[PDB]
Amino acid sequence: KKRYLFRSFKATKFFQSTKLDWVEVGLQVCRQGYNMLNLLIHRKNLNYLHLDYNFNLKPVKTLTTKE
Amino acid sequence: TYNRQNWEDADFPILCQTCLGENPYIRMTKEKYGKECKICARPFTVFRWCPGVRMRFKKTEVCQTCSKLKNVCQTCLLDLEYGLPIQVRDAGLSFKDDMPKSDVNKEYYTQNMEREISNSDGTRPVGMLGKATSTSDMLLKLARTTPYYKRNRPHICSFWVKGECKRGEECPYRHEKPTDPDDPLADQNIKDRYYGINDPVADKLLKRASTMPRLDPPEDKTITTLYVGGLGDTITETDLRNHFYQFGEIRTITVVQRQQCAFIQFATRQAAEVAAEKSFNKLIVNGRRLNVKWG
Amino acid sequence: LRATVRWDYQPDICKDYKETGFCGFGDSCKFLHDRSDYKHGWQIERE
Amino acid sequence: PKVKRSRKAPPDGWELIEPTLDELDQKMREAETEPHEGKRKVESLWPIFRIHHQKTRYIFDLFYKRKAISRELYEYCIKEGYADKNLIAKWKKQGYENLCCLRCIQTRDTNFGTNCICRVPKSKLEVGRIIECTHCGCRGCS
Amino acid sequence: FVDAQKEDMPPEHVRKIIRDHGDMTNRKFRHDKRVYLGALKYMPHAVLKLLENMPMPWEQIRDVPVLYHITGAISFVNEIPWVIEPVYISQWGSMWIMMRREKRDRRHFKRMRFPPFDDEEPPLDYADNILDVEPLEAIQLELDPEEDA
RNA sequence: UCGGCCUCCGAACGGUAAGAGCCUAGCAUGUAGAACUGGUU
Ligand SMILES: [Zn+2]
Ligand SMILES: [Zn+2]
Ligand SMILES: [Zn+2]
Ligand SMILES: [Zn+2]
Ligand SMILES: [Zn+2]
Ligand SMILES: [Zn+2]
Ligand SMILES: [Zn+2]
Repeated sequence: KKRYLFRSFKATKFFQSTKLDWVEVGLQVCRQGYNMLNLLIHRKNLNYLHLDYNFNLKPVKTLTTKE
Repeated sequence: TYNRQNWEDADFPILCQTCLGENPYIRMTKEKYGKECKICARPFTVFRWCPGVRMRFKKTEVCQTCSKLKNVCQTCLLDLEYGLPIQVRDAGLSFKDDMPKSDVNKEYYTQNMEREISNSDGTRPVGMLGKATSTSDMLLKLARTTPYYKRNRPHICSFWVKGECKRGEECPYRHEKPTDPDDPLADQNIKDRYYGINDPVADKLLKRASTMPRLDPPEDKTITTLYVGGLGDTITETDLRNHFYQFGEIRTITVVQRQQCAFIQFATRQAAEVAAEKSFNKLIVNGRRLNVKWG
Repeated sequence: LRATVRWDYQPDICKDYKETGFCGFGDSCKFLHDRSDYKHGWQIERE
Repeated sequence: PKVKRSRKAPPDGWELIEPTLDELDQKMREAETEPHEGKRKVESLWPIFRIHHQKTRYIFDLFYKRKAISRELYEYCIKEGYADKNLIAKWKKQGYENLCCLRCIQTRDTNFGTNCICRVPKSKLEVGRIIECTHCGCRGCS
Repeated sequence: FVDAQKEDMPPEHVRKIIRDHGDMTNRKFRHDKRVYLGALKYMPHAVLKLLENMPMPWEQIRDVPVLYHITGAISFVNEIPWVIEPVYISQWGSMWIMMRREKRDRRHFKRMRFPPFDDEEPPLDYADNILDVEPLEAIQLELDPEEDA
């Protein structure tokens, strides 16, 4: 069966469509991915870790064994 | 390790007449597992609708198992038959039912009652309805008859309280002054309203119902002769005899239109007390309402 | 004026040697044996 | 200004219509640079559609209500993003002449599968109250 | 109308939505936060659809149809790159010719550094930096007007 | 006037205890509800 995913997304009310320059789209994808990896980190309450911008995971301070 | 509360997924929500609104054509929205129950904390099928024109978009709060257990509305948390708080109905009928407060015991008890209901016919508020056969003691005196739509009124605009509602007349929230925050009527815990513990609305209605002596009578020094006013020439001694025949044997039944009083006396003290309590501003015979007092 | 440096963020010091002066592993310690309170590079760059 | 994707010669009547769109574009830049703090979540997208609507209306006012511009430059202004083709095609219908947005007649966007209530005519409002559309800020576009 | 299809709205709408929700720090956009986590389940697909539609070296600016979430949580490229095979092979052959000519003729080819931006340099806004600047030239082998007519 | 055959390739856990609770963060909800006084021996 075919089961087109993007047509199923476009059938709902939570998705919209437009036309866009590709560089803006790539910047949007990178910004969205960085923002939500920070959201996952803050969801797990790991405030002593830090994501870069170039997606380099680093701790802020020295870690205890529980951290 | 394989016990957990099952998710209650069902259609056809159980609501009051007042919260349902007044239009016969209602547009209705359903989420399968949208929110959690406000009491038993299980996920349940969430129903949301607008009851009318300028209402609040009321939605269901408690699950169907809790509402079928206590025979209340899913939104108003008031009784389906009478429109009263469940503390008032428990004071009227029975207060020995109770429910656990700790979350594991509450989930276990709710799972047991859910399994009991699912092993039953499906729509029955356990044996408590079997304890609810005796009625009209005093709860019918203060029960509402008209649909009180003012609790479907929209919320107070908090920006207008600070005087910054820039929407103006476009704002659907109420641009009026709120209630007094110092008033103890404004606390209103939802779990306290469900469990019937120290609800101030229930205390205020119990104080209001206690100040109405609709079943007191006994204003005579061991005399069974009581006078029912408001009868007049419309109600005769035949209606008084038919009312006193349910109590057994009546010593004397008469009606006088000069004072518009029906004199009723019984040979038994309990039958005369029941006849005085039934005719104390609650009896209507032949189009005439009677209020029982000393005569 | 950004001068970010990709550090190695695993300071492999023996915590038993660092605040006691004695390690139960001895010469078979996985980490290095040193007792000092100097700040790391990421702690300096964060401050 | 706007970087042209065609990279060819613009058509003949461009030079007397290009400043107005340009300052309309500057208005669009204001709609991209307003601070979102204070209004609402849905209020900050309210001017943008309207500004776009205004832009499309201007090209509509050059081509059908006045017939004062060529066909190929109208196609060029469609292809350069200055006008919406679908909004223009909805505007040529009978009952949809002052349509606020294409989103606001989309029957898949509402809960009950209906239109918005700014498509309801004002004589059949029957509820009172000042109505402003949550999608686009419209107040009775029918 | 029996039914109306979903049409396209201007890119300033999604540009304003991505301009808001800035690093999810505001309390106004709290309710979208859970939705912003749900894109772990679908950004491998967004990476695939974005990276298959990267512009060719003879293109300066390529515009794509974009299907995006209403809260700006995700942005898929909703197209498949279809090409005619002899045109594509001839375009890459012309690319090969100008690359060989450029490496023969340039005195000092310099590689661009990697990564192009630092780890604390914030990602550039498209409207403030890229939307209002003229793009540079593509590769684009010039053709004979007589022979390659 | 007589030959070509060319594996690899790095990361995690495995070590720098565990519990505890006092104020503290982050994060969830945008809620259900305000009923009040009248009859003759
Ligand atoms: Zn109700
Ligand atoms: Zn429940
Ligand atoms: Zn207001
Ligand atoms: Zn050691
Ligand atoms: Zn609209
Ligand atoms: Zn509308
Ligand atoms: Zn409209």
